[PDB]
Amino acid sequence: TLDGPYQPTSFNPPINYWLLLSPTNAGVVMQGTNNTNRWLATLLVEPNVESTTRNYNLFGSSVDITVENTSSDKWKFIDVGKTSLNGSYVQHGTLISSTKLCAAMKHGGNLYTFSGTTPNALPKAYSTTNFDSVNVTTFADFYIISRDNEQKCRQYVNNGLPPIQNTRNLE
Ligand SMILES: CC(=O)N[C@H]1[C@H](O[C@H]2[C@@H](O)[C@@H](CO)O[C@@H](O[C@H]3[C@H](O)[C@@H](O)[C@H](O)O[C@@H]3CO)[C@@H]2O)O[C@H](CO)[C@@H](O)[C@@H]1O[C@@H]1O[C@H](CO)[C@H](O)[C@H](O)[C@H]1O[C@@H]1O[C@@H](C)[C@@H](O)[C@@H](O)[C@@H]1O
Repeated sequence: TLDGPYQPTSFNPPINYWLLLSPTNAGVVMQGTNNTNRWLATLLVEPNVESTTRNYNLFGSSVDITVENTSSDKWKFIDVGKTSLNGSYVQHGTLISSTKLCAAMKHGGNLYTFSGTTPNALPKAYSTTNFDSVNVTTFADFYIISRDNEQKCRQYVNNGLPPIQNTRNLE
């Protein structure tokens, strides 16, 4: 099977698969909802950004969110979520990254993302509800990696993708 890249799309990912996103621009990298109690997204902020309110298109709504990135040279992914249709978005985990890659996976009812600072970022779980039915819309090219191959996804998130579109053959 070919892990990617695949172009931006919407689907409801099966459990036990990492989605590895390779965004080009700051903004909304991906979003997802179960239409009941979770509306989630990952934001990307470029290096060297003072506290500033930016507009983000989340599920078609214009949402103002105050962000910052005090890293002088690394990009910052920010996990955000709300827990009701009209609730406020809250910022949770962050990933400080020199590779510009982030990832998410549904497993065991939890939603895993990477957090920390590359090259030592690790998957951490969100477990405030059962996330198995949350879908995704990606706004960047992405790769699909099984949990059985989680070590590949950790390696890419922390150290970068290969220089050729052959991740299928490269570990
Ligand atoms: C395998 C492990 O120890 N941690 C991996 C974790 O596995 C946990 C999930 O299956 C989770 C789902 O609910 O269940 C955990 O069991 C917990 C329950 O979470 C908790 O509710 C209950 O009360 O207590 C039990 C305790 O037994 C599982 O342990 O899944 C993560 C997402 O895949 C994964 O990232 C994590 O992998 C480990 O990560 C740590 C760093 O935090 C180290 O790097 C480990 O080396 C790494 O394990 C390695 O990767 C995992 C995916 C698997 O391939 C391992 O065989 C491998 O050594």
